[PDB]
Amino acid sequence: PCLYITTNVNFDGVNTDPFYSEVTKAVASIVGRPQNLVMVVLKGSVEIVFGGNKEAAAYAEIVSMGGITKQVKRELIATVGSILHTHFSIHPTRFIFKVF
Amino acid sequence: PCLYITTNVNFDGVNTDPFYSEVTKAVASIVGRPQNLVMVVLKGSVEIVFGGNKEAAAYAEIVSMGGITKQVKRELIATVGSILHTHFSIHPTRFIFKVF
Amino acid sequence: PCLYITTNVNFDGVNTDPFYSEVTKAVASIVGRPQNLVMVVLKGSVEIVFGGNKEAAAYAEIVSMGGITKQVKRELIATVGSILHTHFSIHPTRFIFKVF
Repeated sequence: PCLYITTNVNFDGVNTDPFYSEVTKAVASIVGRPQNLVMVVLKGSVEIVFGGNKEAAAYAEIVSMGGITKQVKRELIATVGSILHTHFSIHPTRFIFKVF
Repeated sequence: PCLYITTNVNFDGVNTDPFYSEVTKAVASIVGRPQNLVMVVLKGSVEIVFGGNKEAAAYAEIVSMGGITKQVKRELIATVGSILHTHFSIHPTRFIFKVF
Repeated sequence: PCLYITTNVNFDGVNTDPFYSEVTKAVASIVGRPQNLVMVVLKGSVEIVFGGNKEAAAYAEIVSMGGITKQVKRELIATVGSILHTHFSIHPTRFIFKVF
């Protein structure tokens, strides 16, 4: 599974490894795959507009080589949204997550 | 709905707010959603090759949380392509738009 | 067809035209379209984590305006993965390729 994240947050001088560690373990647990086979692509400093302003926001897509369930989708959106919120102060209300 | 745009145009020192204002109102009107719930992700300065050259070009994807129609797809491609053309001189012949 | 490539490889001071030339001809031959109608979007210097490390890696998506076959998908993954390997030393084991 590949989690591709695009956000307007600037990661200059930010240690993103605490995030990668938590997200990769969390996604791996949710989808039921080994943590080493979760690819994370994190692209910051991309201009975003949402809600009529440029507050911290993110768009993410996850591509899983296999079907999933409604509950797995709910858990992914909730968990990734929380981890993004906890680490980068992207509020879940400004997080759009396509689950492919 | 999230409109994710990737282009080789350089937005250094460019006021993109006139574009965000027109595109968000236009997309909102076409898909029938409030303008504040249209996310726009605009990533410039990405190398693109098309038609054998590197002239101004763009790839875009729109993710709508609901079905649409053939006419809505036509209107989105025509309208977004025009707004990109008008504001950033990306010619619609060099605009590839995936409507998810 | 549009081939959108995201990688952690840094293309500063790299001539990417040898790559564009080979990939566009190879994709065009595989999918059966003129080489001038293959768009390539190559975005480097994007942080990626896979296999628990940040070695050279890439995520790619190809959007074809028409159906394809299992064999065409196999040929695209094998061929693009090889060209990325040959030119940018991205090993195919660290190449995730979504064929839409």
